[PDB]
Amino acid sequence: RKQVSDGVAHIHASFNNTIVTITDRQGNALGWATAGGSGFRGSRKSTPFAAQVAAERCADAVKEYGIKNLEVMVKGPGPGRESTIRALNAAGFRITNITDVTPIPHNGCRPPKKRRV
RNA sequence: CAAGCUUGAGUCUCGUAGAGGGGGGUAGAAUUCCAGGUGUAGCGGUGAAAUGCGUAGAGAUCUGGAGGAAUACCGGUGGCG
Ligand SMILES: [Mg+2]
Repeated sequence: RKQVSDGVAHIHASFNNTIVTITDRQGNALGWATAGGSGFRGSRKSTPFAAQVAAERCADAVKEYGIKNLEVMVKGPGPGRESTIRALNAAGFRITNITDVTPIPHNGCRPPKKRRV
């Protein structure tokens, strides 16, 4: 319906899940898919493979604009940091730049207590 | 008890290092919140879940603003009291 050809893959990779969002340079959301909503729950949801099909499913709800180049923004420590990026590149995508944007406070907010499991 | 003596103890001069104390300014990261743009069905959480949150449009992304609290890297059997 419209045209971009130049995008950015923001991947949010937490421990429990990994959300993939495709966007233009402006930061406007073009398409998105998550692992948790691609048929993966709990123990399987938090896997690199689930992040992979997330990246794959996302490349199908965006090529309506015919993106052809993009940059990658890796946020968080979970799986699908890396495997998500791979799936994008195999789905027919030229990777321009890779950047980690995981936030690091300069020691500000006190985090939750340690879990005594 | 009286006179002393200069090594103990002080005083003087010029410098050095320091998270030593008290007051006042100020900074950039992040969280949460408020207001919007893009976007759409999930997010969140766990060993597994559910409670919880989201079509009154969340989460994700970009933008502007409010507020509080603490000061990554430096950073170290480093330093000061
Ligand atoms: Mg802020």
